[PDB]
Amino acid sequence: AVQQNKPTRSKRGMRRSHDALTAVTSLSVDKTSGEKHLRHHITADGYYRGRKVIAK
Amino acid sequence: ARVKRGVIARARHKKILKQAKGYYGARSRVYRVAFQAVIKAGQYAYRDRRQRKRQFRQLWIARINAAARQNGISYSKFINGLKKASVEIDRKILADIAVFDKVAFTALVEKAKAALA
Amino acid sequence: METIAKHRHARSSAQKVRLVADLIRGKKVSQALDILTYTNKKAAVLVKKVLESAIANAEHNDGADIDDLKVTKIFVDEGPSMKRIMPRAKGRADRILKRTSHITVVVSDR
Amino acid sequence: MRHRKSGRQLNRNSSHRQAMFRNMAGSLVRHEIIKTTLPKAKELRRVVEPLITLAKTDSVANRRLAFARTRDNEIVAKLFNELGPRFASRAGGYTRILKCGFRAGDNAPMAYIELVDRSE
RNA sequence: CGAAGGUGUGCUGUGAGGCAUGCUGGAGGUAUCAGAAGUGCGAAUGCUGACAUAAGUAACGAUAAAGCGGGUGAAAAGCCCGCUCGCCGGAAGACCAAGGGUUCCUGUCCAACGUUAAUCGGGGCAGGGUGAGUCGACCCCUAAGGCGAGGCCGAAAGGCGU
RNA sequence: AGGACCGAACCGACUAAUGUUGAAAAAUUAGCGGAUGACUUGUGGCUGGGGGUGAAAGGCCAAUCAAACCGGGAGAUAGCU
RNA sequence: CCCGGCGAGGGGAGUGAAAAAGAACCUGAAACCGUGUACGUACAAGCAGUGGGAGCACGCUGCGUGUGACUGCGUACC
RNA sequence: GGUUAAGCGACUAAGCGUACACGGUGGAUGCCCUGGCAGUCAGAGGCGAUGAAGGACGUGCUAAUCUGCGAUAAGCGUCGG
Repeated sequence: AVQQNKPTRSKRGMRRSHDALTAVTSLSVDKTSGEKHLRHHITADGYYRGRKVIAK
Repeated sequence: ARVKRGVIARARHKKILKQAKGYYGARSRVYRVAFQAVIKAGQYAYRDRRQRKRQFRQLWIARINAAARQNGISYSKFINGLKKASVEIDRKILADIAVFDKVAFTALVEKAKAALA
Repeated sequence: METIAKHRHARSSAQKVRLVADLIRGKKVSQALDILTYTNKKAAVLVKKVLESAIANAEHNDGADIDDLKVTKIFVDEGPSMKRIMPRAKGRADRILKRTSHITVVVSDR
Repeated sequence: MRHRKSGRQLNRNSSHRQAMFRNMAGSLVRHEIIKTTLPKAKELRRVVEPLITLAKTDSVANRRLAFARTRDNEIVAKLFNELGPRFASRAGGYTRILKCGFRAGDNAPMAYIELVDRSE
């Protein structure tokens, strides 16, 4: 249920070795607007694959 | 005459932790663990001041045996022959000669063989 | 010419902000600003403000470089934690620590 | 065990699921563009496209089926009067899902669902 | 022209120690020989404060339920407006006594508090709001009981009682 | 008529599951007993610790009961740890 | 003056002997948590040290500081 | 020099260890005294129905608290400094 011995800094770090975050590999550039966006996601201005399909 | 203990306690703890430098984890960081690590290190150092002499005698004897068997005689026969010939060269210098001057070791072996024969 | 930016007493544990600080250490500011924008973490909103401040500080206090800047140092230090009481079953009070962190970013062209 | 099964539970019971998709289909037919979660849009496809397909042949029986599945006479009227004639030459694919980032409150993936020719 | 205190290094004695000097500190320290002790901590399931581990793990408090559009906003799953949906309805609705005390309404702010975010709030700040011959209290009457001039009783205190 | 019967409110607490760092220092759900009486309930009053009260279980007397709690004798005593 | 939400927080400028005295303010120890550099470590079994000891890195003119592959011995304190 | 075979074989660090440098946290140490403790030498040994000890409420250019004060309310008269 509970420890008998305090685990160490070392074992803490080894357990945390798989906690690293994977940064975004590469952002896609819009062909019309040239904005950077996540692939298959629309741009902040509302573009996607060169077309402005967003009301705003 | 109230006496505060901060300065002297810090001095003693820093002394022990300074001796505990290089150890692993709490042995190097925490005073309670470090103190019985430092005492254990001193006990081992006392013991190994004695054990060092045994280990080096063992090493010299092994090297002398190797060189003697190279020259065609056992270690026991070689030392007995040196004793009969009254050669008082110790085993440290015999091992040094075995490593660094093989001609001299052959000379010593022939002296021991003459002593035995 | 190093330029510092500091956010002290951020409402986020150092362990939480360090996962994001690990993503932009030794990296071009333009590249570091893109990574932060697309990482679904609350630490990244907090770390993108210190980085942006540091660029602005490099613009205004130091010489106008911007394009030649890199994240030369970044670290997170534990800050003062706040102590609160969480009641539990059968009348036992637990102490919850609300942790804080100081974020430091250092940018230089060299 | 989910071998060859269809439909997402979406952490709801079946009654809540039916009611939610009824409301959401009404909203999509009304506005022609709605922001929702990605899996919700994936299921709204299956809810809304059969309804528009039903809105091709204009008959009282189809009107009553649509009203049974929608419970909104304005939505039924808009379907049979506008979206039937609009999509009458299209073989399915009346809708379009565009992924649009994440929700601030809970980091849920977000998608716009649109009717393929809305012109707004 | 750098004291105590902190932190390193070098030397030094058999040991507790001593000495010197770099950095920090910014004002006191104190030889020698005597004198006096709250005079030496690693443990007492010791006392107090800080900080770890378990671990970014369990949990986020009734399984009545939510979806979308617009608005404000630095930012909206949660705030506002609207439409649909769902729950209670001898209650999860309305009103009193008791208890509380400003939680009431408006404007503003989001550090902390709210088991998340928060533009919202019973949160912070400021200003406003409680109008009685007829409602209630007070008031006049008394019940159980209390207190009780004289009085009876009891070492004192005090008990009982007209 | 009834210390009658079935059964809501109300008063209780027989069984099971849950929960046991609980939503809760005794509860939740499903069932369960009484339910015009030796009933239940509000407001106020009285009984005080070798005492009270007790359809009596050493039960209850402010989450404390084979002698409440607070303060004192008091740094009781401890041939024990 | 600049970043930011007319925020919190910070970077400059200025005061001051000192801001490494900025109000979470004299000094600022330890536990505890990090960033950087040097060596070591992914075929290796145990109170983690001690004796021997290569290599490597950095100072000095074959040593000094750091790490410590491999190896003998070695089951904490009260 | 070319091909093959055999033998040997440096450089990896997801993380971790040790050393050093620089930081965070934290609040010990040093220095300080407007607070205490124990006394000595002198006082005084009481206040109150002429309403006390102690309080509530109020009192300012005042929003609150402390101090003083009391509807003559951070105060009024007189006499000296």
